[PDB]
Amino acid sequence: FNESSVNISSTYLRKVLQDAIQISSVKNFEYVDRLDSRVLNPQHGNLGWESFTIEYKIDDLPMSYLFEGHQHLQYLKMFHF
Amino acid sequence: GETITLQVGQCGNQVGLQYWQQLATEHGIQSDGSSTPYPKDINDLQLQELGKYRNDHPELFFTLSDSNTYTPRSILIDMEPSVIAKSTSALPMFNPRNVHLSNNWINGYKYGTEEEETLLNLIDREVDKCDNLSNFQLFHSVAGGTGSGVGSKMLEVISDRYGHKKLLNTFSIFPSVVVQPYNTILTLKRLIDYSDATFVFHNDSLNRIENIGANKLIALVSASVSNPLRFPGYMYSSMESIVSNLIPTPDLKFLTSSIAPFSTQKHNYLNEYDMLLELSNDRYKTNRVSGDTSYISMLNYLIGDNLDQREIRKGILKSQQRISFVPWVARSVLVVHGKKSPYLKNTNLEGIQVTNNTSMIDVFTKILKQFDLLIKENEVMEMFNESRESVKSIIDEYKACKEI
Amino acid sequence: GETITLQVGQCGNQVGLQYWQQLATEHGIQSDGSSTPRNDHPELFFTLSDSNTYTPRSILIDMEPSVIAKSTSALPMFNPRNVHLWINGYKYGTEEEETLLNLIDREVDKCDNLSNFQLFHSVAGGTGSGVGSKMLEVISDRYGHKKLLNTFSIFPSVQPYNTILTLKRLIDYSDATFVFHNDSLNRIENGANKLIALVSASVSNPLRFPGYMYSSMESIVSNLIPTPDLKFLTSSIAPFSTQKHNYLNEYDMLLELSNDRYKTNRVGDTSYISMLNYLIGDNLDQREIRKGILKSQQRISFVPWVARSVLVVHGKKSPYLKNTNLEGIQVTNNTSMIDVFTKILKQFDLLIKRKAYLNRYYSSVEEENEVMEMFNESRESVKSIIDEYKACKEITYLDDD
Amino acid sequence: NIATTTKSREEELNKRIVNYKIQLKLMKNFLQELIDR
Amino acid sequence: REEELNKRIVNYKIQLKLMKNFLQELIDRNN
Amino acid sequence: LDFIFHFNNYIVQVKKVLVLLNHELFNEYSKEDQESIDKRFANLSDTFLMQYEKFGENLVTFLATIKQVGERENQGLLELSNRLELCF
Amino acid sequence: EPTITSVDLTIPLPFPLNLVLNQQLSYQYEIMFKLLINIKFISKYNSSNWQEMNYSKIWTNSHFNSSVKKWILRCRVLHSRICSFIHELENYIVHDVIE
Repeated sequence: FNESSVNISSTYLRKVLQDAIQISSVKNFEYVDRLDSRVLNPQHGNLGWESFTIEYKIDDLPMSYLFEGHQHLQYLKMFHF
Repeated sequence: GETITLQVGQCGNQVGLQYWQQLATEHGIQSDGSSTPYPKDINDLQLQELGKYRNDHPELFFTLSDSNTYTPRSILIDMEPSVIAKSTSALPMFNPRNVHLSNNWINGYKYGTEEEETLLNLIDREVDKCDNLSNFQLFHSVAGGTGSGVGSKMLEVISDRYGHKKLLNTFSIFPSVVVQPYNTILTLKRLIDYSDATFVFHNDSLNRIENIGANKLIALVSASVSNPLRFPGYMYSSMESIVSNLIPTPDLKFLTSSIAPFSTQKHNYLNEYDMLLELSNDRYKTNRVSGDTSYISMLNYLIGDNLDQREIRKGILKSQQRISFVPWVARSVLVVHGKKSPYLKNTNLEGIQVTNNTSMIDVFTKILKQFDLLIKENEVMEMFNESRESVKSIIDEYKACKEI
Repeated sequence: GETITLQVGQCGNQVGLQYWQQLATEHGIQSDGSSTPRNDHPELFFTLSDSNTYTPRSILIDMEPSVIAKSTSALPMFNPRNVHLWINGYKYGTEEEETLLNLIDREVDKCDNLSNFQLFHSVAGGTGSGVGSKMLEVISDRYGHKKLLNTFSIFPSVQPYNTILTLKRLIDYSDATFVFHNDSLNRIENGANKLIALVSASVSNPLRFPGYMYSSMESIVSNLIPTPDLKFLTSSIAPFSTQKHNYLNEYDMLLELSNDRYKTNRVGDTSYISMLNYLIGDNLDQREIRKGILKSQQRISFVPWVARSVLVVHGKKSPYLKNTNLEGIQVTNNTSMIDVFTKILKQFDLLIKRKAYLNRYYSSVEEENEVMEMFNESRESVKSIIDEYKACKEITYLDDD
Repeated sequence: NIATTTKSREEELNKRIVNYKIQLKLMKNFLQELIDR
Repeated sequence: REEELNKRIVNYKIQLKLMKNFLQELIDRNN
Repeated sequence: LDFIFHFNNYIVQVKKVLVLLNHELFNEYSKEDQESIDKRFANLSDTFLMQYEKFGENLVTFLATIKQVGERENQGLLELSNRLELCF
Repeated sequence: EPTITSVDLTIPLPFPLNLVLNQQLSYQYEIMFKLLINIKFISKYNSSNWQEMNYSKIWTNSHFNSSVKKWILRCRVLHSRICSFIHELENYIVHDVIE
C-alpha cells in the first residue's frame, strides 16, 4: 500500500488477500470464498491506503438484483471513512 | 498475531495449568486435543415454521495440527518434576517435547546462564511454528526460588535474542523468609529493564478476595484479558492495542487488575449498569489500593450476550465522575464489549477491570523498606545497589506523575 | 538403470540384511521371493525370473561363515551362488582377485543396463575392510569410470592405522561416499543399523517409485558433488515420526530437518556446499513446500561460489505401507568433514610416532619400507583432501592469485 | 480509470488470443487436408 | 491499452467465422 | 537453452584439447612444443572466459524478464523470480 | 537444429473419447510434451557431461600443471552452476505448474 495506486497489480492484491485470510480468523469463515479485494480509482496521486476496498460478492444470488448500485456505493463510502 | 505462553516455577505452573484448562473449556477443546463441533450462532437469526466452520480464533493460542488436534503454545520450565507430572496428567494435550526439567536467586540465575542454549533452542522451536508472532506471555512468581532466577534469565534471553521487536507481557505474582526480599528486588530490576507490561498480583489481596483457590482467580483474570483476541470484535483484537491504551510512557508500565467475584452466585449482578459501578470498588482489586490513589488509564471488560447499550452508556457516564483521574490525563473510561463463548452454558455476565493507577507507590515502598531492613563476591552487592536505584527510579517517577 | 549392491564384513552384512528387509517390505516381496498383490520398479534392485520370483542383486563377502549363514537363513531368497568366503586381508584379497572379478562380472552380465555400484562396508572392520578396499580397486580398474560407485561407509566411533589405510582407497576410487558415525546414530536413538538401512533405502526412493523428476542416480548425485575431490556427504534424518506429536506440516519438516542434532556425524559452525531434501508422503501440499524452500534458502549458510539452490524431491510412499504419516530424509554436503578427518589424522599421528603395534605389520626391512611409504602416501592424501575442503570455505577459491 | 482487480485482466485476454490461435491453425491444417484431395 | 488486445480478439473471431463458412461452402459445392 | 546446449557441445570438444596439454597421457593416446602448448592454453583462456561472461549476461537478462512478467501478469512466475534471485 | 527440437508424439483416440479430448486439447498437450522433452534431454546432457568432467581419465588426471588445474576447477564450478540452474527450472515447470 505504500506505493502509488497505479503500481499495485492484481497478483499482489491476491497475495495480500490470501495471506491476510490465512493469518486472521476468516479462514474458518463459512463464506470465505466470496471475499474479494479491489482498487477503485488507480490515480497517480492516490496511495494504496486511499484506494483499497474490500468487496463482498453476492452476485451469485438473485438478492443482488434487489440491492441497487446506490446502496453499494453508500456501503463503500462508509467503509472508506 | 500469535501468543506464546511461558510458565516458570511451581506457582507459575499451577496457575498455567488452570489457565490452559479455562481456555480449553471456552473453546470446546477437550483434554485429549480433540475439537468439538461449533454450535450454531445465537444472533444469526433464521427463518422458521411455527463442520470445520468457526467464527472465533482459537488457533491464536493453540497449534492446529494436520489431524484436527489442538496443542497449546506453552513452554514449561522448572526443576521439580511433580508439578509438571500433575499438569501433564491433567492435560495430556501438552506437548512432551515442550517440557524442560533440571532457593538462592544467584544459583538459579547462574543455572539459567549455563544451560541457556537448550532453553533458547526450545524458544526458537516454538517460534518457528508461529507465523507473524505478536507477543510473549510469562507466568512466574517474583519470589519463591526457581521461578525468580529462571524467569529473570529467560526474560533477558528473550529480550535480547529477538531485538525487542515483539512486546513481552508478564503475569508476575508478588509474594505475600530472609531470602524473599532479595529475590523480589532482584527480579523486579529485570522486570523494569525488559518487561513491556506487568500485571501485578498480590497474594495477600488475592486471599482477601477469596475469603469473601488463589490461583483460580489469577487464571480467570489472565484468560479474560485476552477475550477480544480470541473472539474478535469491533475494537482492539490485538494484544499491542490493548496494552498501548494503558501505558502512556515506558516507565508507567505496571498495571493492576480488578475482578468481579460474583460470576456464579444466584445473587449475581442485575445488569451491566450495576456491574460497571461495582467494578470500581476497591475491595475487589487484586492490589491493595488506598483512598489517595489516582487513575492514569481505565479499561473495563464486559462478557455477555446482547448487552444493553443504554445501561452501558449510563454506567460509563456515572462512573466517569466518580473516578479520580490524574490531572494531565483526560477523563476517559473505556468498556470492552466482549463476546461470551457459545460453548459455556452459564449465561451470567463476567467482567474484569484492568487499571493503571498510582497505588504502586505504596507497594514498591513496602518492598523497598523490607529490602533496606534486610540489607543491614562483591559483584552481587553491586547488583543489589543497582536494583535499589532502579526501583527508586520509578518510585520517584510515579510520585511525579501527580504533577502537571 | 540397474544397481548392484556389495556387502563386505560383518557390519556390512548386518546393515545389508536390514536394508534388504526394508526394501522387500516396501515392495511387498515376501521372504521366499514371491510377489504380493505394477507402477513401481523393483527390477532396478531385484532380478525377476520367468517363474515370478524376486532375488536381490547383492553380493555377500565375509571372512567367516557365521554372519553369512545368519543373513541367508533370515532371508531365504538370497542366491547362495553370490556368497564368497588389514594388510593380511588385502593380500588375501589379491589371491582371490580372479574369483571375485568373475563373480562380479556374472552380476553385470545378468543385468540389462548397469548404472552404479552400491557398497556397504565398515571402515573400522579390520580384515573385511581390507578385502573391501581391494574390491574398490578391482572394480574401478576393470569397469573404468563410466559406472560410478556409492559407498555407505560406516566410520569408527591400532584402529587409526586401519582407518587411514581404508580412507586412502576410499578417497581414490569412490565416486560418492556417505559418512555415518556410530556415535551420532546411538545419540539419535537416545538397532543402530535400522537408521542406516532407512537412510540408504530412502536415498533411492525416486528411482524405485518414479515421479516427474530425478529418475536416475546421475541426477541425484550430480546435485551434490560439484568437484570430484569433495565427495563425502552428510546425511540428516528426522526421527520424530509415527508418534502422536509428529511434525504437523511438511514445512516444519523442511525447517526442522536442518537441526545439527539429527545429523548422522559429529559436528560447530559449518558451510553447506549442496543440498537435497527428501519428502515421502501420499499427498504433499505444494504451497507449504514453497514457503519452506524460501525459508531454508534464507536461513542456510552456503559457500560463496556455489549456486545456492535447495532442491526438494517429492517422493511417493509405497502402496504396501498403509497410510502412514509423512517422513523425510535430508542429504547434504558440508565442510564439517574437516573436523572428523582432522580427528582421524591426529589419532594417526599420535599412534604413528609411538611404534605401539606396528610389529604386527612390519615383518622385515622391505616390509618396513613398504608400510612406511604406504602410510606416508595415505597421510598425504588425507591432508590433501583436508586442505581442499578448507580452501572451499574461503572466498578466493576460484582466484588464481 | 478502469478498476483494478485481483484477477489478471491482460492474462485472461492473452489466454483467449492463444486459444483463438490454436483453433485457427488447426482449422487451416484441416482445410489444407480437405482441399488437396 | 487493452483496447488493442480486444480489437485483435474480434479480428480473429471474424477470421475464424470466415474459415468455417469456407468449409460449409466447400462441402455444399462438393455435394 | 541454446547457450546451455552449445556449452555442452563445447565441453565435449574440450576433451580432445586437454590430451595435448599434459604429456603423461598424450604419449598413451598418440600411440594410435612448449610454444604450441602455451598457445593452446592461451586460446582456451579466452574461449572459457567468453562462455563464462555469456552465461552471466544470459542469467541477468532472464531474471529481469521473469521479474517483470511475474509482477505484471503471472503469480506463479513471481515466486520463481524470488527463488532464482535468492539463488544467485 | 538437433533432432530433439523436432520430435513429436501423437495419440489418436477412440470414439467418443476423442470428443472430450478434442484436437485443440491434444495439441496443447503436444506442445508441453515437446518442451518437457527438450528440458529432460538437456538434463541428461548435463548429467553425462558431469560424469566425464569428474571421473573420465583425461579430466581426472592429476599430472596437470597448476594453471590447467585451476582452469579445470573453474570449468567444473561453472558446469555445477548450470546444472543447478537447469534443475531449478525443471522443478518449477514440472511441480509448480503441472502437478
